[PDB]
Amino acid sequence: RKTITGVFNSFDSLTWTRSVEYVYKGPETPTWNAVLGWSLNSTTADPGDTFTLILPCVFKFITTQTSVDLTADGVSYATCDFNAGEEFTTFSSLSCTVNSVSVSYARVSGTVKLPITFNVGGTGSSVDLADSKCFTAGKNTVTFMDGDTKISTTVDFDASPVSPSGYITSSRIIPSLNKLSSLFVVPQCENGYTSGIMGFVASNGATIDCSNVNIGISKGLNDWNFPVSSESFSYTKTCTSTSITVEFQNVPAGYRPFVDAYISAENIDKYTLTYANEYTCENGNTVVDPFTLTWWGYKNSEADSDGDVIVV
Amino acid sequence: AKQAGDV
Repeated sequence: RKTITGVFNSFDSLTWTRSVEYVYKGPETPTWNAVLGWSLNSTTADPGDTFTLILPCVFKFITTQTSVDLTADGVSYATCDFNAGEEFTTFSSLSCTVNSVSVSYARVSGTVKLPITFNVGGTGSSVDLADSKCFTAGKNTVTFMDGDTKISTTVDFDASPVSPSGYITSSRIIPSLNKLSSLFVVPQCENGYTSGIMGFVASNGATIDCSNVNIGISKGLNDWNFPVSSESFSYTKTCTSTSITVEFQNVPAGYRPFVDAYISAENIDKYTLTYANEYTCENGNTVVDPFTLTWWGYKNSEADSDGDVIVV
Repeated sequence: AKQAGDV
């Protein structure tokens, strides 16, 4: 019947372990494991009571589980459903319910390990542009919220090692949609662009979702080479289920044109894109520099928990 | 021509 708060009472550790090939270590890279302390007291929580944990700047959980239980010695005290932020919200959450149990307990406390990745940008969507300012390279405090209470720990987030001068690409699985977002940022022209053509063509096995496309110019890029703004400029979009192409005219100095689209793949863990990549800098000659990338999925992990019950 | 990973 009631909402309780403060069930998640500590943020114990935040540790990265590689779950994908190729990608540098950074906030978005699968997988970060957050270990949190949790406690339930039967004097202050009844079966059916609900509680929620908010995870700011978290894109998704790196698990196919729909829920995780808060357990101690193989008894389930509560069930928490995963609610990924993805492109809907800037934060993720757990919506939890206290479970009925077959024998009484006085109180129980333990820890829970949650596989997550953080959102620090990746498209021109409102969510990603907001989250592009979530963290900076180096030392950051990561804070989650349970009601009005805050639980935090420190972490070192590495910047992308890829030079911001060249083109930037990124592919991100959006699990609840069985789709990816795929980004292309044009190489830098320091004093602006006269024109260019940006986009990609999908090989058999994947298609472009023309209903979820963002085109913009960003005022620089962040520590992970992602757009931080999306302003308008003169362009023509040509989008088909096989290809997206954007031809554009002048872009000012300090801005970076980019395009992103959703991709539906028959095999979400493998698709190929051939990128157009044409640009003409102001006071420069036209560069034509197509390339191809085959994008490989990451491995999922499971959330789990442990704890100790006091009986009385 | 090159391999890359998803996030």
